[PDB]
Amino acid sequence: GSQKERLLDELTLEGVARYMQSERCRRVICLVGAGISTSAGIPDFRSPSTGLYDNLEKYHLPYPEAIFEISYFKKHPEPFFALAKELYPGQFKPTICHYFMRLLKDKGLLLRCYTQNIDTLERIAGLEQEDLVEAHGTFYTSHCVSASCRHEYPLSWMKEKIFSEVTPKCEDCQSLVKPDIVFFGESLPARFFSCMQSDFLKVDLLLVMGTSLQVQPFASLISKAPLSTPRLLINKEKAGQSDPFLGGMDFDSKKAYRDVAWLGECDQGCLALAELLGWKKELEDLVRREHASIDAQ
Amino acid sequence: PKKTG
Ligand SMILES: NC(=O)c1ccc[n+]([C@@H]2C[C@H](COP(=O)(O)OP(=O)(O)OC[C@H]3O[C@@H](n4cnc5c(N)ncnc54)[C@H](O)[C@@H]3O)[C@@H](O)[C@H]2O)c1
Ligand SMILES: *C(=S)CCCCCCCCCCCC
Ligand SMILES: [Zn+2]
Repeated sequence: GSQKERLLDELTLEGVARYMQSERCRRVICLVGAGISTSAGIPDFRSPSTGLYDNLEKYHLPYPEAIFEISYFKKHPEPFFALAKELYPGQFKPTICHYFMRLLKDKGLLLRCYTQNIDTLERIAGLEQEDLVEAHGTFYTSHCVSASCRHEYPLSWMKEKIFSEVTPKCEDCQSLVKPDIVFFGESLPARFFSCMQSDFLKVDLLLVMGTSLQVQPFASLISKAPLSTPRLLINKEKAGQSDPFLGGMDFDSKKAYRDVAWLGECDQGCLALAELLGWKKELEDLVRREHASIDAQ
Repeated sequence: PKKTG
């Protein structure tokens, strides 16, 4: 129920690793954002200097978040597709953090990964449909926007349109073709809600990586776990705390009992946790083999 | 619900 029991022996990465290898920790949920893909060459929104909010000057937006809003997209799709061309990677290589989630899957620990990312890197690392909720959709497929058509197009097709600087139009009806992303103002997919309803009844650990927990309703997922479920944040800075004026993360107050912040690069935090678990060699070998295979494409 | 900032 809603008791605040303390299941970690200490509020440290070391405590989390011990908990993970106890009989009580069977079901792990990962919640991830753009911070897990910055080291794969895709900027986030909020990192100073490198984040997209500091690099939209030449688009002359009323404000930086407009290029990611559905109202603006529907009026003028060209800016978005121009930015898509600028950001599109020549190679899709998942990070150490992505492969740490692949290990959770392979060790039988991963109940679900909920991602805010649209970059497909979770799929490339080996997470399947049983494993993954793409809360904000994906670039992997695209669809015609006309309700009477809705023809689907693969990423190879969308990539060619983006690089040619031709606004993508449907071959069957000549309507706009839109990547399967959830823009600000659009509804999330049905499975986000069905997974959320089921998964958070029975979660033993919540692992939050590379997110500022500022987009809703995704950010509210932290509050859906049972009150005794430990929560580990791996991130460059603390995030998810309740605002002093406005369930939230409590790392540091006198009443802290289950939330742990490991501050640094997601890749470094995952490597550190892997090492405590006895998984460091497995993670190293996995990453090197998968990266080598990607480099060989 | 909808995606909001
Ligand atoms: N890769 C993508 O698919 C992609 C790219 C850009 C934006 N987005 C959207 C961004 C939006 C909000 O997500 P959110 O992730 O909170 O973005 P955000 O930009 O608000 O926050 C990113 C968080 O990650 C932190 N961070 C960045 N890099 C690292 C790193 N290497 N290691 C540890 N921490 C890091 C950063 O300090 C911040 O707290 C989502 O809806 C995404 O769809 C996605
Ligand atoms: C909600 S905040 C999603 C808006 C879409 C963000 C797009 C991120 C940049 C596109 C990078 C292309 C990767 C294939
Ligand atoms: Zn069509």
